Amino acid sequence: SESDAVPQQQQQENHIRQHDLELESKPEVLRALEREATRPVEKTVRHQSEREREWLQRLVDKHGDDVAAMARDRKLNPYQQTASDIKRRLKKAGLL
Amino acid sequence: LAAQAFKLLNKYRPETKQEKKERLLREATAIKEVSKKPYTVKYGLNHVVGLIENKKASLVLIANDVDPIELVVFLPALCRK
Amino acid sequence: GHKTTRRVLKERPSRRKGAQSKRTQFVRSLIREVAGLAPYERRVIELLRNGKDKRARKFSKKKLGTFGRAKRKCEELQRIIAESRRAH
Amino acid sequence: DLASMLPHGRKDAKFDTKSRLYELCELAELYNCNNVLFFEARKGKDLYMWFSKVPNGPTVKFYAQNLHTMEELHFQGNCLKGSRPILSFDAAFEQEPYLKVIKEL
Amino acid sequence: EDPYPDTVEWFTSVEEKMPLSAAPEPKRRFIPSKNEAKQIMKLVRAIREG
Amino acid sequence: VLEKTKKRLTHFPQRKYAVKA
Amino acid sequence: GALKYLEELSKKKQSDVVRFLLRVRCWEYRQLNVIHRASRPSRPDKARRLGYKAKQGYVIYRVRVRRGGRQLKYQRSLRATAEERVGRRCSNLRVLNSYWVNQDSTYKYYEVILVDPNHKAIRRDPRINWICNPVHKHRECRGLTSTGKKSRGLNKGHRFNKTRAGRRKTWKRHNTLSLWRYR
Amino acid sequence: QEFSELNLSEKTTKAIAEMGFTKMTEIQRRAIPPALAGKDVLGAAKTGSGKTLAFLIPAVEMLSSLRFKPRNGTGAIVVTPTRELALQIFGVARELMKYHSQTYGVVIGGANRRAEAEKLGKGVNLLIATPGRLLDHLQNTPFVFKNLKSLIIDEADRILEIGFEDEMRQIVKILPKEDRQTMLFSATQTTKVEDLARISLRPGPLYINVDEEKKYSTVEGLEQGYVVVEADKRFLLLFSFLKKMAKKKIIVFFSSCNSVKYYSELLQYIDLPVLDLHGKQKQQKRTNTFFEFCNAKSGTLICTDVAARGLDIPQVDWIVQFDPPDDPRDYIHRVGRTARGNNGKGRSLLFLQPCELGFLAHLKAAKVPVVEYDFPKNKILNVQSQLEKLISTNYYLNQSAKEGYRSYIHAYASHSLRSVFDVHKLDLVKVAKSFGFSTPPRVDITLRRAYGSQPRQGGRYK
Amino acid sequence: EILEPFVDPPRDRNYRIEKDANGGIRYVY
RNA sequence: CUAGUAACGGCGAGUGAAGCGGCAACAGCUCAAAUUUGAAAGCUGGCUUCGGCCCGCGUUGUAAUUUGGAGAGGAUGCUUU
RNA sequence: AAGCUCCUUCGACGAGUCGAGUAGUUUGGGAAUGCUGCUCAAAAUGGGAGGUAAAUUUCUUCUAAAGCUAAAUACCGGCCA
Repeated sequence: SESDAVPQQQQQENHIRQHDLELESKPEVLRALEREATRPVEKTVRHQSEREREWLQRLVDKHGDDVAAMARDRKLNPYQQTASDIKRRLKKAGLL
Repeated sequence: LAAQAFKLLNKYRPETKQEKKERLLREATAIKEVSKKPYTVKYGLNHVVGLIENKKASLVLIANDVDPIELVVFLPALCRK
Repeated sequence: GHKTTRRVLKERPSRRKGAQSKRTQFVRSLIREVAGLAPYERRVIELLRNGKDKRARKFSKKKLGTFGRAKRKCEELQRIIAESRRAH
Repeated sequence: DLASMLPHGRKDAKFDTKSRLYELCELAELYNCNNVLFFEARKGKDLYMWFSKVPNGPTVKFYAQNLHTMEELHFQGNCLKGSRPILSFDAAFEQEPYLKVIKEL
Repeated sequence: EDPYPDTVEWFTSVEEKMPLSAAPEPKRRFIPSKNEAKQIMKLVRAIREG
Repeated sequence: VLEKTKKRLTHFPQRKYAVKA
Repeated sequence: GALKYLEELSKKKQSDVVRFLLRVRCWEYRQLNVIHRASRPSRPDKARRLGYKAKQGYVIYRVRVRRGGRQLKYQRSLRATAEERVGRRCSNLRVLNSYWVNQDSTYKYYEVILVDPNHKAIRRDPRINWICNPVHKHRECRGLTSTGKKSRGLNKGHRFNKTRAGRRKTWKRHNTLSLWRYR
Repeated sequence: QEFSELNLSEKTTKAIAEMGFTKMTEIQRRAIPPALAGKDVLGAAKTGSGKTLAFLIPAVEMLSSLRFKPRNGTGAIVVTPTRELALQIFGVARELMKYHSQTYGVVIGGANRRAEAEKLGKGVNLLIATPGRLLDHLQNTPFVFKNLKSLIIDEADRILEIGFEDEMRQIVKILPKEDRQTMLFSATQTTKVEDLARISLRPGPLYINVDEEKKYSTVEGLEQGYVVVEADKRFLLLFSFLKKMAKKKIIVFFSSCNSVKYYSELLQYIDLPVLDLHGKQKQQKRTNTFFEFCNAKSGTLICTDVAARGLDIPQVDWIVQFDPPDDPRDYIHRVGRTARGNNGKGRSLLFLQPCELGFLAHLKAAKVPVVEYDFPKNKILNVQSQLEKLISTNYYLNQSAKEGYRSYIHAYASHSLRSVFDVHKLDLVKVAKSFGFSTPPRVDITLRRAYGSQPRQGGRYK
Repeated sequence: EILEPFVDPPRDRNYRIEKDANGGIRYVY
C-alpha cells in the first residue's frame, strides 16, 4: 500500500552504476545480437606500478598492518593519504 | 632599504630553468638506480593579490612604473587594509 | 484548473544570480575608496552635508534618469559620508 | 492636458512599477506637494488614475477609459492656461459619501 | 570648495583580521608536487629507454 | 581536440545498442 | 583578483583617477597616429574577458574615428567602422573583437583584438583554430563581431521578429509566393 | 524489560545489539511502549538517562515500517536548543540506523546555510534541528516536509529559556498537524512548558515523570577555582597542567566535539597520552574508554559538558573546565560537588579570560567561595613553534584545527550568558594563535519608518 | 545590578500611532 | 495551416506578423571571472645523426580544473581506461 | 587520469554597457518594433520581460552587454548526369 501516496511506488523494481546498466519463435538476427551482447568478456585487471608496489611494501615492512600509523607516518607516506586509501591499495596489491 | 630588501630576496630567488631541469635529472637518475617544502619569492600579479587577500603574504614589494598603472593602484590600499 | 500534485523543485543557481558575494562587496568598497568621486557625486556630497537632501535627490534623479537610481545613489553616498565621519 | 490646466502642478515622468506606492509618497515629499495625480498603464492599453493626499489623506483609484484628448479637430473651443475654473459637481457627488470624498479630492 | 581634496580612508582605516575567502585549502598545498612526480617519471622512462 | 573533451569521449563514448520490437 | 579590481575601476569612469588617466591618454593617442599598434592592452581585464590571450599571434591595434552623424545616421556603429579600418590595415589577421578606451569630443578611441590565423601556435591551439578556418574571413566587414550582432538585432523574442535569422532573408521568406504541385 | 522482548525490526534490534545496550532505563521502559502505540507523550526527564534513544527509537521504527525514501520528504523532526546536543543526537542516530535505508541529517545554527539548503532539497527523513535555523529553512528554502509524521522537542525548558518562544510558536503553526505524533521532553514544568504542551500535544497526552522530587540542594560547602589567562596561552596552560600532573586524575571539559577530537589527535602528536570521548566515536568503544578511565588510578580524559551531563563522574583529583560552560548555573553548583565525592577530596578549575570578569561578579552574587591560581610565566611551557609547524605541515591537523576553532567560536557566540561570554570581546587573532594559526581563519560572528507607509493588509504573498 | 545569579541583566519615530477604521493600527505622519 | 487574424493605417489606397499545433532535422559546447604556488607544469623558432640541443615568448599570466537548471574542496566506496 | 555519492567548508557569472532625454530612419508594433547619432550616465537578496483591479504594485519566467558548432533551407553560377 502507498502509505505516503507517492506515484513512484508502483514504479520501482543515492548512487547508481555510472558506466553500464544492470539489465535483466523470434528472429535469427535478434537472437544472434542477444547472444553477442550476453557473451562473457575478459576484464583486463589493472596493475600497480613497481614504485607503488615497493612503496606499499616498505609501509608494511615498517608498520605491519596498522593502517592508522601507516597513514600518520610522514617519512614513508609523503602524500598524506588516508588509512582507507592505503588499505584499499594493500588489498589490491594482495598483501593485506 | 632597497639594498637590504634585495639582499634577503636574493637569498630567496627562484630557480632558473636550467637549474630545475638539472634537479629533475638528479631525481630521475636517482630513481633509475622525502624532501622539504621549497621557499621562493612569489611573483605574478594575480598570485600576489590572492596571497594578500588570504593574508599569507608577510611582505609586499610593488613596482612604481607599471604601464597600465590601473594594474597596481589598488594594491597599496589593499595591503593597508 | 487541472488538479495535479505540485512538486517542490530544487534551488536554482541561475535564480541565485542575486549577488551576495562578500568578496565582491569588499572589492567594490575598496575601489570606491581608491578611485574617489565623480563631479556630480561631489555635488551630491556637498548637498548631503549642508542638509539639502531634497535638492540632492532631485539632482541625482536629473543626472541618472530614474527615481530608484537616484535613491540608491543618495543612500550609497550618505553611507559613505557616515563612514568618513566615523573613520575621522 | 491636465497638467496644462493645473498651474500648481509639477509634471513628472515614468514611475517604476517594481517600486512601491509609498515610494511615490516620498517622491511627492521631494517636491513639497500634498496632492498626487498618478497615471498607471496596464498592458499599454488601459489607464488607471490615482488621486491621493500624500501624507495621510485618503486615496482613490479609478479605471480610465473613453479618452478623447485635445489636439482633436472637433472641439471648436479653447481657454486660458492656468485660469481658475468653475467646478461643476452633481447631486450624486453631494449625496453618496464615497462620491463626497471623491468630490473633495 | 577644495579643488583637490585629501582622501578620507573610510574603508582602509578598519583592518580586517581574516582572509576574504573561507574556502578550504587543497591537499596539494601540503603534499609534494604531483606535477614534478609526473615529470620525473617521464624523464625516468626516457633514461631507461636511452 | 581539448583534453577535457578527450577525457569525456574516453570514458563516455557512443555505445552500441539495439531496441527490441 | 586584480582583474576584478580593474573591472570595478573601469565601471567607475568619472572617478578622479580614471578621469586623469583617460585625459593624459587621449592626449597621447591624439599625438600618435590614427591607427597604430598596441603591444600591451590598455584595459587588460576587458581584453581578457573579450578573449585576448598573451600568446604569440594576439595583437592590439588602437584606432580613433571621428564622431557625429552623416541629420542622417549610419546604421553601423563607430566601433564597427573602427574594426573594419583596423582589419583593412591588418589584412592578414582576423579581427576577434574590439573595446572602448577613450572618447574625446572630436574622436572616439577603440582597441581591436586581432589574431593571426597562419601562426603555428594559433593553429595548434583549439578554441581559436575555428578562426583559423576560412569561413571567418572579415567578420567585421560581414557584421559577425559583437557590434555587428548588436546592429543586426540577433536577439530572441517578440521584439526582434523582423531581424533574427536575417532581416532580408525573413523579408524574402514572407514575400515569396509558394505554389505546390497539388493546389 | 530489556530490548528484545519488545517487537522491533531485525535491523534496528541488531543495530542496538551492536551499540551494546541490553537493559533499558526507566525513561525507555515507560516511553517506548506508548510511542510505538502512537500516543502523544510528554516527559519530565533528566538528560543522560537514555531519553535520546527513548525518542529516537519510535521515529526510526515508523520510518522503516512505512518505508520512507529521500524523495518522500522530511518525516521525523527533533528540535534541540544546543549545537552540541544536536551533534550528540545525530551521532546516536547514525549508530542507531546504520543498517536502515533511511536518511538522517542535522541542520544547525552557524553552519553553511547553502549547504544545509542543498541537504534539505536532497532529502532527509530524520532531521535534527536548532529552532532558529529550522524556522529559517521552513520559511525560505524549498524542501518537502508535507509527509511529516513525527515531531520531537527536546529540553523545552532550555529552549524557552534561551528565548525561542516566538520561533517555536511559528514552527508548530507551520508544521502539519494531521496524524502527527509528538514527543515533548523537559526537566522543568513551568508555565511556558505548559503552553508548549497545549499548543503542540494533542488533547490528553501521556505523562512520564521519571524525575526525582528529592533533589539535593547545595550549601556553603562549595569551593571553586579560577585561572585568569590570556586567550593566546590557554592551550599552553592546558599542556603544562597535563604534562606536570600526568600522574594524577584529570577530567577536562571542552565546548565542542570538534575541539575534543582536534586536541586529542594534536596531543597524540605532541606525545602525551590522553583518553578520548566524543560524538564521532562508536558507543561501544566510548563506553570501554570511560570504563577503563573510571577504573584506572591515574590518567587524563577529555570530553564535553554534554558528555559530563550524560555520564557518571568517578572520584577525580582535578576537574578542569577549559571552554565556557553551556549552562553556567549547573557548573558552579552541580559539578562543583561531583569533584569532591565519596570519601575523597577533589579540586575544580575554570579557565577564565580577562574579558569574562562578569563571571566572577556573578559568583560573588552567588556567594560561593572562589580561590585563584597564579601561574609562573616560568613554568608555562612553550611548544608554540612546534604547534605552528605541525598545523602548517600536516593537512589533517589543519582541518581538525579549523573545525575546532569554528565550533569554539560558534558555541561562544551562541552561549546564553551573553553579558559575560559575549563573542565581540574575543580577540580572534589570539584565539587562532592558541588553536595554532598564524592568521585567523574566516568565520561569521553573527551566524524611522517609510513616509506614508501603512501596515500589511492582505495580499497573495508567499 | 546582578539580581539573579547566572541570568542576563534584562535590558527615533517620524510618525504617531492611532487606530484605523477597521480596529487596526494606523501611522500618522 | 495560424491568417489576410491580431496590430498600424482619412480604422483611405492599404500595409501586415508571431505564440500555440502537425512535420522535416536534431547535438551540444568553449572562455573572463579563484592561487599550480609543494615547484610555467605551456608554447613559437632553428640545429639536428632525428634522439634531443639550445634562442626565445610568457608572471601586465601560457598549461591542467570549472562555466550558475552549475561547479570547487575534502571524505568515501564502487565503477571506466 | 575519470563518473557518481555525501557534507559541522566554499561557490568568483561580461560597463560609456543598460537606462533617461533627444534627432533621424525603420516596423503590423510609443509599454519607443529595432537600429544609429548627441547629452546625462547606473545596480548587487541585482537586472530584463511578461501576468494582475482584486489592495500593492504580491506572482511568473529567463540572465544582456565574450565566443564556437553539423542536419533539415536557398541556389539563373562551377564539375557533371
